Amino acid sequence: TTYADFIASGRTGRRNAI
Amino acid sequence: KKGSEQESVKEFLAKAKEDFLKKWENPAQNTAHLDQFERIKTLGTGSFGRVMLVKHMETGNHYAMKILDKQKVVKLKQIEHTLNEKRILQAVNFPFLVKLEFSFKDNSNLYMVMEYVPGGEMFSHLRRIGRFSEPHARFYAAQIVLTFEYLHSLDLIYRDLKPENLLIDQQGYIQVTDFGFAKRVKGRTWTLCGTPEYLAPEIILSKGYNKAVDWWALGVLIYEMAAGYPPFFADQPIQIYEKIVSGKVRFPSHFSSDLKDLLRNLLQVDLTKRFGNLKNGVNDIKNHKWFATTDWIAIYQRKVEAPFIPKFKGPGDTSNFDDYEEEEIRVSINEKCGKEFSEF
Ligand SMILES: c1nc(N2CCC3(CCCNC3)CC2)c2nc[nH]c2n1
Repeated sequence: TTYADFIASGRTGRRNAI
Repeated sequence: KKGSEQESVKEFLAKAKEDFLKKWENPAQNTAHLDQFERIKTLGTGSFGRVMLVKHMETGNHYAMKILDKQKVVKLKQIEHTLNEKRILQAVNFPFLVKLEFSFKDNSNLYMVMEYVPGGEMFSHLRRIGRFSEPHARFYAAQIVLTFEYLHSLDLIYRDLKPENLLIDQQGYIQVTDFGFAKRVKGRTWTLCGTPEYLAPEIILSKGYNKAVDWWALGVLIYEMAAGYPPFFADQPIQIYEKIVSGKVRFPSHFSSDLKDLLRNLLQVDLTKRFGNLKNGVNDIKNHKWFATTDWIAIYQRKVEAPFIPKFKGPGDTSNFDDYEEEEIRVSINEKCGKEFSEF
């Protein structure tokens, strides 16, 4: 599922600005 | 289309602009000193430095104090952005914008003392719960819509909308806390700034852009609140940018017809078609079907019962925030970067 792909990604934590 | 309601909004905004300009042209400066506050605990960090819960001894009030190291701001080429942040925050006044109470500087650092918002970041609640129901996301979204209507009327562009930069107050309402990329600009601007997931295509493509980038970012926020994940995600920023520019978006099957329609108009690559950027401005958003149940005045007046009230143990409680590594403040005996931050 898209949710499972999101949860397994390295971008579920706080995201830094560019 | 045009009504008495829109006329009352116009009148309110004209007076809000009069108030803003007085403060914008004559900024408050050096209104406290570091020794007037007891430093308790770190609430959050950034490349900017850290934000700590503090107690003002004279009143016993708790505040959130942002500490920026002047040398780090210079190395990161964020001098102008830091001067913008404080000049703007001291001049604004809206129910969903955190108040700046005091600001000052010493040999080493810059300091911004703001009201403490005890409910924690929307990011924390969103990730823990998974996603917000459509009425829950709508309640927060309505506050951002009003906040952007106010900010944009002052020629301000926000540029850092995300759950990590939205805090929940004791009444369950939103407090926008992060003005690091806010800028007062009448034409177009070009700075590559913001967060990968939230960037409008025109920012990625190095075009001159305007306040329409904030309306695209609202589309990203609404999607993330309602889905539990962003519309464009990947392990690396380059893969996120490829998805943003592609012109393709996919919605969860549980999204209502009205929600998808609103998001297709906000997450619109074509600027002649993006909601918030048309002849009708913010009214294309406020009058959209997804917002039919929203009473804009009741939201502004904070008369609407919030869908979620954060847990409050008492004053000074930080249970709604993650724990961070603490480091003692060191004030140099020599003034650093004095000329660069003279107006702070
Ligand atoms: C509580 N915490 C704050 N923090 C600063 C912003 C932050 C940290 C930096 C990224 N955005 C969220 C969370 C903590 C506040 N900033 C102003 N008032 C606040 N109340």
